[PDB]
Parts: sequence; structure tokens; C-alpha cells
Amino acid sequence: ARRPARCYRYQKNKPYPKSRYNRAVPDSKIRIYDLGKKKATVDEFPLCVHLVSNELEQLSSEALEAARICANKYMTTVSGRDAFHLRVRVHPFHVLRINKQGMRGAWGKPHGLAARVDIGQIIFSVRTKDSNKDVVVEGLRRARYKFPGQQKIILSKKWGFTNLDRPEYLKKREAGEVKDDGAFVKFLSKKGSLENNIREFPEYFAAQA
Amino acid sequence: KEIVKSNTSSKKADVPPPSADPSKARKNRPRPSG
Amino acid sequence: QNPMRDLKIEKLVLNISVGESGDRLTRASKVLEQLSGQTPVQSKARYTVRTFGIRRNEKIAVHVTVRGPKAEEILERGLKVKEYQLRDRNFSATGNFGFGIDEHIDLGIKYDPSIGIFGMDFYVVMNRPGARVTRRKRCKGTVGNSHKTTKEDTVSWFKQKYDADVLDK
Amino acid sequence: QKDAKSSAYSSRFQTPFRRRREGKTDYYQRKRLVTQHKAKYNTPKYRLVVRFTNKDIICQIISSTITGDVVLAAAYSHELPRYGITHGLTNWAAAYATGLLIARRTLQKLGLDETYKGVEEVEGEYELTEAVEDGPRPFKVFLDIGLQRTTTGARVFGALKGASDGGLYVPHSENRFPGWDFETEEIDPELLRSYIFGGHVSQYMEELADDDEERFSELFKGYLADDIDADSLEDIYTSAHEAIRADPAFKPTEKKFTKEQYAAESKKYRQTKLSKEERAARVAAKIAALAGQQ
Amino acid sequence: GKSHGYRSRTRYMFQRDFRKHGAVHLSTYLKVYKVGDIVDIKANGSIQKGMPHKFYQGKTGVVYNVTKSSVGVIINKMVGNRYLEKRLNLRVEHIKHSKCRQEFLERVKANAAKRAEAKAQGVAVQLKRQPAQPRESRIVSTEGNVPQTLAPVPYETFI
RNA sequence: GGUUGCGGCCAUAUCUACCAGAAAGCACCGUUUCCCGUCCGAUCAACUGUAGUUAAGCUGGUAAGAGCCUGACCGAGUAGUGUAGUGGGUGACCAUACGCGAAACUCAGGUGCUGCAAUCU
RNA sequence: GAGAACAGAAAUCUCCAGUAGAACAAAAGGGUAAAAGCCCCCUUGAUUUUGAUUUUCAGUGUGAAUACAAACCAUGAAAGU
RNA sequence: AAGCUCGUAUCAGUUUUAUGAGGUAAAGCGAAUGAUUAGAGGUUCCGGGGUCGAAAUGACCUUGACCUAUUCUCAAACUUUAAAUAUGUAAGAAGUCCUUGUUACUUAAUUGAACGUGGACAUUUGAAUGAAGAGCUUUUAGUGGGCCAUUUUUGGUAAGC
Ligand SMILES: NC[C@H]1O[C@H](O[C@H]2[C@H](O[C@@H]3O[C@H](CO)[C@@H](O)[C@H](N)[C@H]3O)[C@@H](O)[C@H](N)C[C@@H]2N)[C@H](N)[C@@H](O)[C@@H]1O
Ligand SMILES: [Mg+2]
Ligand SMILES: [Mg+2]
Ligand SMILES: [Mg+2]
Ligand SMILES: [Mg+2]
Ligand SMILES: [Mg+2]
Ligand SMILES: [Mg+2]
Ligand SMILES: [Mg+2]
Ligand SMILES: [Mg+2]
Ligand SMILES: [Mg+2]
Ligand SMILES: [Mg+2]
Ligand SMILES: [Mg+2]
Ligand SMILES: [Mg+2]
Ligand SMILES: [Mg+2]
Ligand SMILES: [Mg+2]
Ligand SMILES: [Mg+2]
Ligand SMILES: [Mg+2]
Ligand SMILES: [Mg+2]
Ligand SMILES: [Mg+2]
Ligand SMILES: [Mg+2]
Ligand SMILES: [Mg+2]
Ligand SMILES: [Mg+2]
Ligand SMILES: [Mg+2]
Ligand SMILES: [Mg+2]
Ligand SMILES: [Mg+2]
Ligand SMILES: [Mg+2]
Ligand SMILES: [Mg+2]
Ligand SMILES: [Mg+2]
Ligand SMILES: [Mg+2]
Ligand SMILES: [Mg+2]
Ligand SMILES: [Mg+2]
Ligand SMILES: [Mg+2]
Ligand SMILES: [Mg+2]
Ligand SMILES: [Mg+2]
Repeated sequence: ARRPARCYRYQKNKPYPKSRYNRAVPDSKIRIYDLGKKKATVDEFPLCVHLVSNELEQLSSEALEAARICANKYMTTVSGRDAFHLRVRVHPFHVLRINKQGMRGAWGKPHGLAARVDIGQIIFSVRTKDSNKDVVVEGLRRARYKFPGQQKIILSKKWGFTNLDRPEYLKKREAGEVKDDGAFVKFLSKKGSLENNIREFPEYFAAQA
Repeated sequence: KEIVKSNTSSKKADVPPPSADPSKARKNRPRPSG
Repeated sequence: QNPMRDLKIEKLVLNISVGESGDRLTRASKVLEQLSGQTPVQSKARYTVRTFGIRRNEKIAVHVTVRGPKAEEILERGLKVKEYQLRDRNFSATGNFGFGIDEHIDLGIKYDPSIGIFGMDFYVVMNRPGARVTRRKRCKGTVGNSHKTTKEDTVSWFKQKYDADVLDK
Repeated sequence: QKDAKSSAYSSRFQTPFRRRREGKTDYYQRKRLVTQHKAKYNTPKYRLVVRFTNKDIICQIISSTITGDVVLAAAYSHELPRYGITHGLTNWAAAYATGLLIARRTLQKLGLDETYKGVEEVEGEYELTEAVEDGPRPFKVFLDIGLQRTTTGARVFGALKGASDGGLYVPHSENRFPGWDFETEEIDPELLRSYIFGGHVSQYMEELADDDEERFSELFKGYLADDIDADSLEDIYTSAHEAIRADPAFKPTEKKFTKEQYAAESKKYRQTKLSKEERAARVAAKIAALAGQQ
Repeated sequence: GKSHGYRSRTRYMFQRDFRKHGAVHLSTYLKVYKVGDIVDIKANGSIQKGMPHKFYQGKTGVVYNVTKSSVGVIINKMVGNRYLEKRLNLRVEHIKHSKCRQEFLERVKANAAKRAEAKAQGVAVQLKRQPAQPRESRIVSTEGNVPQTLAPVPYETFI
């Protein structure tokens, strides 16, 4: 089967996810959403590039997987399995249906999944060191051909996967306001109890600098 | 003569509680030997 | 800061969990009557388990609640049976504690082979003056953090009087 | 404390009414007491509020308003030394006495006291006070138990009997009065009369003085010091009913100092709380010792 | 098959507000209602008796009767090309006094008293509100405020 | 101003932790002849106010506390939207015109108010 | 969660927390915490007479429901229901 | 179609002001329900297997489960918040105020609830706009295959469906 992806490209329906009402739906053809060095510290990978969608449309879970593999391959082979963090930013929670007598009672059984994408919504994200910009770009650029419609590749002022365009992050980094979590970080709060705030960020206070 | 204690629960079904099942026992458990 | 608040027993509840209905139950019930001097209370099986042989609502067991000096005397008889040695578990993190013996004849209670031999669960709950703050209908309230029987507190009270031993730990 | 209530839990917690939290007020009972038939419009439902502290008896006649409850008149057991009871302020006869004082005091200030005499006899027989023909109907008042148990022979119904024998209309039944026998299905007025004058307390003085002089010395120590005899109990209450019905009017306390003087003292033991600026100091200061070594 | 019940589709309509549940406070039982009053019907889902049918939710009308626990209310319901008069029996938890009349009454007092202080001084009345009039001539100054001139902004990505 | 009975609004009143509380009140507390209720005078009942204590309840204060309340040109005139064009775009969809205009976020402030009666160095 | 002979994942007994995460015959939705849930006591308002009203609506029938009036009962200490 | 009653009388597919109802759009998920990616810390005497130690109730080893604090992504039959457009009611003479009559209802009560007598206030007669008139009755034709456009929108890959 697998009727062409021309048929489901546009968002014509209210979101129809797997639910207590709708069961017997197939598995997503994309499972792994994080690849590369996924446990690398926030400081490892300053440079962040995004694959951003310029249209309003539905992406198939089959094409997510195809383009996910597509990027990851060119990234590992060129720059090495640990040089990047690729995170798919979009999940296929929408169920397509096929009719598969007459038009009589034509409601569909679930045909597959797709991820609802918006104008400017982020689809793929990668973080590396600045030295690797060219390679990540070509990774995403290679993966755009697996997607329907138009998507743009945007160099993001921001530190890594966090937030806080790199100058602003650097100010908190040599502050002591940055505690390394797993794969992510936590930020010193001026709100919570002064007691466990000082134990949580001993470097800021104290000594305070 | 015959006193019986009142049971405050609302559950009227004759069914095992959620905690009952053969899983979570042990190997050992008491390991009586001789 | 230690005036009233001494410590004491709220109640001692003797529990013989029989496991069936009929002669054996009303028999072991007689033991607690003839021991507590009160009339005992029977519990019903919450649900049927076939492996235990019990059907829901069938009367499994009997217990009885004792308060005041009379409890303090029945507890003493129990601690003799264990030779004034309990274990560090044995003790609720809320301050309560208990133990168990086999063959009830081991404190008073001659024999009566027609009545029979039964063990029982000893559980005793500790509180302080003011425990009716949480038990009263009007203005029900919660005992403060100070007060509030703890496991460290009543283990020490169990060694201080009775001249007995904690164990393990 | 390992129970550790989450921020989400606190947020979705709905608070009960304040008076429900402190556990004073039953709002399922209060809805049914206060609610007025709406074709009767503004006519108030008058409650007989009876409460028992450990040392005292509260009796209040209460109506309700959106802005607040409003009390018509009040009578406490601690007023009873004025009418001759210096002891047993929490006992049954005290309630009957306090119920009679609030019965008499209110309808006095209502101009209904002369009409609707009440009983004045006190054999302990069950009757409501029924309306005069060609005259005003009795002041109707409904018993407010509060959170008290309904038990046969509870002190609160001593207040009820006092107020109904006082001339107020407080509808009721016998079975929660002492002397009601389930098997007999009737009220023995003897025992009830006994409780009105404290027969249950007096017989205890006699059996205790005879059986235990020491224990008797402890409980009734006030009676030995006051030269009050055991069987004289009936005359203390009988005569209190005289002076009460004679002078129901409330006299307030003699009030040493003034409301102003009390206030300038009674709480200046209040801890005054900090300004926001003083708080920024406490924060920046609390920094120092932990900033401190670290 | 199709389902239209008496409470059909009231799921959210008769839900009780976030964190205001359980017992009904006593003020609603202490309000007092007079024939000719104007009332706001909002059903209370915790009180199932004396309940308005979902149509009248939000509707406001006049009370034509007063009973023990309830008021009769008159509502004009359009059916077809005309309105029909409906009489509703509602328990006092589903009812509230309209605050709209309350502004009007207060303005008639204010109007009566304005006309008195005017007639006592023998001067002009003008008790009918005028709508907002366009505006009046102003001189705004430059002392302290020098016009700070603004420019459109270049496109920038923030992602 | 404290405290109590009955309340109104029902977290600015709750939650956690730790302190503090003069006087009255409230409580804990002593007792089991009586009514009354229990497996158990723990609860409920009754008696004394005597033998004891603020230990708890209660009340207040503390916390870069959790929650809750409030305010803002904080975000944002953003998102969403009523109206118009023989506007753009293969389409997806987007920009413009006359109007309406959020939520999250961020910051800042606050932590019961009050009605009737009584009572208090 | 932490505790008590036999006793085990699961018998029965405490204590502590617990905004309802339970239960309310049944479908789902609403509603409910000194209860509308659990247990107990007493009951027959599932009764009498005929009107008015809401929903569907033609403002016909029917089913169902709401508030009174006039009786006779229930229950509770009572207001009430 | 026929009229009938009256006539600035009241009327209105509109605005303004005041005051209600609503749970869609959007928003939310380090807020409940339900789904979903990833690492980190902590607990397990209250799980599977440890390659040392016969001991196994022992340190140490992996992988579960749970707890806490975080992170990516969702909802017609989710939700705290919450529009726009739509929608209910009101803007007086059938009103307002004073005085004090009636009653078998209702109140402890000459209290209230109704419905009145007599007295006072008409300039702008209590928003805007319009109004070419308003109100009312009888009687009877034809129709009860519809279709199209914008926007909202369901089934369908779609359709001149
Ligand atoms: N998430 C993107 C959104 O962008 C538009 O909103 C624009 C908006 O569109 C209008 O939407 C209204 C809806 O009826 C109407 O006014 C007009 N149809 C239209 O011009 C524009 O008038 C604004 N100038 C810009 C705004 N981004 C769309 N309206 C939305 O639907 C769309 O999903
Ligand atoms: Mg569709
Ligand atoms: Mg492409
Ligand atoms: Mg049960
Ligand atoms: Mg938990
Ligand atoms: Mg939190
Ligand atoms: Mg009650
Ligand atoms: Mg009766
Ligand atoms: Mg349907
Ligand atoms: Mg609502
Ligand atoms: Mg609302
Ligand atoms: Mg019903
Ligand atoms: Mg006794
Ligand atoms: Mg006692
Ligand atoms: Mg008692
Ligand atoms: Mg203290
Ligand atoms: Mg705070
Ligand atoms: Mg258009
Ligand atoms: Mg605009
Ligand atoms: Mg507070
Ligand atoms: Mg266990
Ligand atoms: Mg508890
Ligand atoms: Mg009940
Ligand atoms: Mg009915
Ligand atoms: Mg949405
Ligand atoms: Mg939101
Ligand atoms: Mg979050
Ligand atoms: Mg781990
Ligand atoms: Mg291990
Ligand atoms: Mg808001
Ligand atoms: Mg808000
Ligand atoms: Mg026809
Ligand atoms: Mg035809
Ligand atoms: Mg055509």
C-alpha cells in the first residue's frame, strides 16, 4: 500500500490522535528523536542551527524518519559520531485514514501518522562547535530533499539548545548561575528558598563574583 | 454477644486488591533449610 | 519544655487473625474475652482469595482494644514472653510499636484443651496528653511537630521503663 | 516531611469555608436553620444557640443577615452567681437556669414577658407554651445544637427545657430528656424534675461523702468551704428561678479600665511585622554567613 | 441515533467554576425577592431541583410569583416570528438580582435630586446623558517633552 | 488591641518549617454515682473547676519558602478575530485597509478583611 | 508510607498523610466531603385531589420534569426535609 | 385580499451607556487528565541477572521500578486562563417621592406582603439614529425536488462529490 504523500500533505482535519476513542493505530516510522552526542555538556556545543518550516502542512512519520537518517548519516560520516547533537523537534501525533460497495459509510481506518507543522515551526535542530557549521548546514540541506514543501535553514543566535543568545549565556556562565543538569542546565533563581539556593549554586554564592 | 466491626470501604466487588499478584515475592524470602 | 507531654499508651489492641469462620473463630474469640475481660469484636474478610480458603464477608478474625492500667498489665505479660527483647524494626515511624507471641498460655491462662492454643498480635500505640485534639468532634486539630510521638522517642521510652532491649541496628 | 505537598497540589486545592476549617460551623445544618420561607420575606428565623465550653455555658438568641449574624439577647452561666448558683456552672441544672434566664430576658425586652408566664411550677412535665387566644402568639425560637451530639439526656436539652418552661416557644420532643425509657416509650417526669434542680448531683454528694470522704473532699471542696449542704441543692436552684424570673434584665460587668486602656496594653505584645526594606536587609544579611565560608 | 435530552450539551454550561464547588454560601439564601424584580438566571449544577432548562441560562427576566424555596420568573422566548411568554419556576440558587436596574434606580434618585437643587435655584436641568463628544482643542507643550522620532525596524531572525 | 459564642465574604484566610504568646478566654486536663454510648468512659454521655499545663490546640511572627491574591507601556497592540479589495501566491498560504483585541512569560506588590453580642492588666 | 505471632504479593490490628485521585445499579457527562459516599435507627412523600409551569412543540399529543395550593403521613431535638 | 381601531402614537434585522450569560479561536503542559523525546540526582532490606566472596540478607557490578528536580513535542470527544463576532436584560407618567386605607395571607408584633385614597414633581417627558405611521382581525392562493458564491465546516485521495 502506502498511497503517495501528496494525499495527506495539507492540514484538512481536526487533530485525530491516538486516543481512548481511536485505538488500533500503527506505530510511528520515526522513533529516535535525539542522535549524536546526546549527553554532551551544554558548553560542548555552542553553535545551533535549525531546519525551519516555511509552510503549513503535515509531514509524514515516514519522511521524518527518512530525513532524520539522512541528516545523521552525513553528520557522522563527515564530522564524526560525536561532533553534533541532532534533535528532531516534531512528533507525528496525527492519524491519517484511508477509506480503502460505494461511498456508503466511508469513515476510514487509520493509515499512518504525520506531524502537524506550522509556518516557522522548527523541525530539526543540531548543536555543535562553531568549527562544524558548514557540515551541519549540509546535513540539514541534504535532509530538506526528504521533506515536502519549503523549509529554510537558520543559524540561530542562541547558545546550544538552551536559549539566551550566546553573550547573555556567557554572562551567566562566568557568573555561577549555570548548573549542569543531564544534557541540559538549570539557572539560578532569585525566587526560591535562600537556603537550598546557595547549596544548589555554590559557585555563584559563594564566593560571589 | 456477637459484635462485628464496621468496614468503611466503598468497594463492593469480590476481587483481589490492586496489590495482589504473584510478582514481587523473592527467591529466598524465608529459606528454611534443615 | 518537658512538663506534661510525658508519654503513655493510647491503647493496646490484641489481635488473633484466625483465617476461617466457625468453631475456631468463636474459640479464639473466647481467649480475648477471657483475657481482656471485655467482649471482643470480629472482622470480616475484605475479599475472597481461594488460596487462603476465605470468602468475602466471612468472619476471619477477632481482636480487642484495651486502654488504661489494664492494658499496661497485659503488655507487661507479653514483654515477659519475649523476655523484654524487641527489635529495631518493631516500631512505627509514628511512635507506635508491637510484637507477637504464639500459644497464648505463656501469660496466665492455664490451658483448656477444648478451648485450644492460639497466638496473637500485640500492637500498642503511644500518644501524649492532648490526643483528643485530633479525636474530638468540635475543633478537630493536628498535633504539633513537637509533641507528635516519634520512633526515636518511644524506643528510648521503651528502654527507660520495662528495663528492656532494642535489637539489631 | 516526605509528604511534601507539590506546587500543583496546593494550586488546585479548594479551601473549605473558614468556619469549616476551624471546625466550628456546620453549614449543612446552618442552611436548614436560617433559610426563611421566601413568601415570608424578611421575617427572621430566630435560633436558640446553646454552646458548652469547659467552664461556661453560652446561650444566644440569634438571627442572620448577609453582612453578619445578629444576636437579640444573650445569657451566660457565669451570670448565675448573681441569681445564687456559685457552683456547678457546667452541669444540667446550670443549663436549665441559663435557659430560663435567656427565655425571660429576651421576651422581657420584647414586651411579651408579662403575657406568657411560662411554667413557674416545674414538675418536669412535657409541654410547649401555647398561644394565648385573642392575644399575641408566643415568641418562637428554634434550638441550635451546633456540633453537639444528639443523645438522650444531653446538657443542651437542659437549656431547651429551661427556655421552653421560660415561656418561649421552642418546639421539641421528650425522648432526649433524661427519664425517657425506650422500652417504656414514655417520659417519667420525676427523674426529669430531679435533673432540673440537680438531683443527680446531690445524690452523688451523699453517696460520695458517705463512701469516700477524701474523694468527696476533692470534687465538692467548694461546697465544704461554702457550708452548702448536699440536700440543700434543690433550694439553691428553686430560689434562683425566683430571682431570675424576678429580675431577668442583663447587667453588664463593672469594666475595670476601658477599651482604650486595654488596647494600649492587652496586645502591645503583638509582634509588629517588618517593612519590605527591612526585609531586603535580612536577605542581604542572611547572605553573609553562608556566603561566608563558601 | 440522534440524542437531544433535557440537559443535552450542558457539560461545560452546568460545570461549577474552577475551585468554587461544594456548598452554596448563605448569601444566596438570604436574598429576598419581590414580584416585579429583575433577576439573572444562572443555573447552579450542585442544586438539581428547581433547575432552569439550558435555554434560559444567561437570560434575565421578571419574577411574577414568590413561593417557599423558589420564585416564578417571566421570560420572553422567541419561537417563530414572534415572542412567547414563558413562566419559570426556579430555586433561589439559580437566581440573582439584576445589577442593571440597580444603576437605573440610583440614577433616578440622582436625577430627582439634581432637578430639585436646580428648581430650588431655578436653573437648567439636562438629565439625559449625552454620548461621548468628539474632543476639544488642546495645546500640548514641548517643555520636558521633545518629540523623539521613530523609525521602522529591519527584519531580524530571533530563532 | 487580645479572647470567645454566632457569623459574612470563603487561601491576601491554605501548605511546610521554626520561633513567640503578659491578662482574660479557650483548651488540654481531674472524675465515673447519675442520664447516655462504646470491643475499649479514646470518641459520645454525665460530674467537679477541684488536683495540674501552655506541651499541644489556638493566636501572632519568621521564610531571596510551596500555593494563593493584586498590579504593570512585562511580554503585546503579539496570538486569535468582525469588516474590504477583479490584493500577492501554482498552491500552501501571505501582506495591506477600517476595528476588536488574548493567554503563557517577565517584573513589582501583598499574605485574611469584616458584622452582631459578651469578656479581658 | 511505617509498623504487629503463624502471615506469604495478597487474611487481620494500629498510626501518619491523603481535594476526592473513591463510591453514588447502568452509558457518558455534570454533581457531592461533619455528604449526595460508608454503617446504623425509624419509616412508606413510590400516598390523596385537581389545576399551573419547563423540554420536544403546531407552543397538539406523549414521556419526563419543576414550584405551589388542599389533605393525610414520615423523620428529627428541632429549623426543616 | 378585505378591512377594523386609532394616531405622534408607539415602533426598529442599528449604535451608545449600564449590567448579565458563553467555554469556541488563541493560549497551556518545569498546572490536573491523557499522550510524548532525552539525559541527571536520589532512593530499593522492602525486582532480574553480579564475572570475586562456598557462606547469604554482605560490601562492590549492571538493569528494572519508584521518588525529585529538569528537557523535546501534542489533544474534536483535555484543561487553569480566555477573546473576536454573535447573545439576555435595562435607559421612567404603566415613573418617582410623601401621607396613610384595605386583608381570612404572614409576623412574637401594626411586622410585611399585596391593592388602594389624598398630596408633590411634566422645559431637556431622563442616551443616539431613524420612523415615510402604530396597533389589530378575518380569510384564502402558491410552495413544501431547490441550487450557487464568500467565510466557518463534516465524510472522502479527491470530484462540476
Ligand atoms: N498563524 C498565522 C495566522 O496569520 C493570519 O493573521 C494575520 C491577520 O490575518 C487576518 O485574519 C483575520 C481572520 O478572519 C482577518 O482579519 C483576515 N481574514 C486576515 O487578513 C492579518 O490581518 C494581520 N495583519 C497579520 C496577522 N498575522 C491569519 N488570519 C490566521 O488565520 C493565520 O492562521
Ligand atoms: Mg475532512
Ligand atoms: Mg523540500
Ligand atoms: Mg462497607
Ligand atoms: Mg506522592
Ligand atoms: Mg515546584
Ligand atoms: Mg446534624
Ligand atoms: Mg416529633
Ligand atoms: Mg449525538
Ligand atoms: Mg461558567
Ligand atoms: Mg467565568
Ligand atoms: Mg429529583
Ligand atoms: Mg460508669
Ligand atoms: Mg475521660
Ligand atoms: Mg463529653
Ligand atoms: Mg509555647
Ligand atoms: Mg512567596
Ligand atoms: Mg478575503
Ligand atoms: Mg491591525
Ligand atoms: Mg498566612
Ligand atoms: Mg504491609
Ligand atoms: Mg489523619
Ligand atoms: Mg448524613
Ligand atoms: Mg417530581
Ligand atoms: Mg487550541
Ligand atoms: Mg494558558
Ligand atoms: Mg513546563
Ligand atoms: Mg541511576
Ligand atoms: Mg544494587
Ligand atoms: Mg485574567
Ligand atoms: Mg490573570
Ligand atoms: Mg399549505
Ligand atoms: Mg415536490
Ligand atoms: Mg454545476
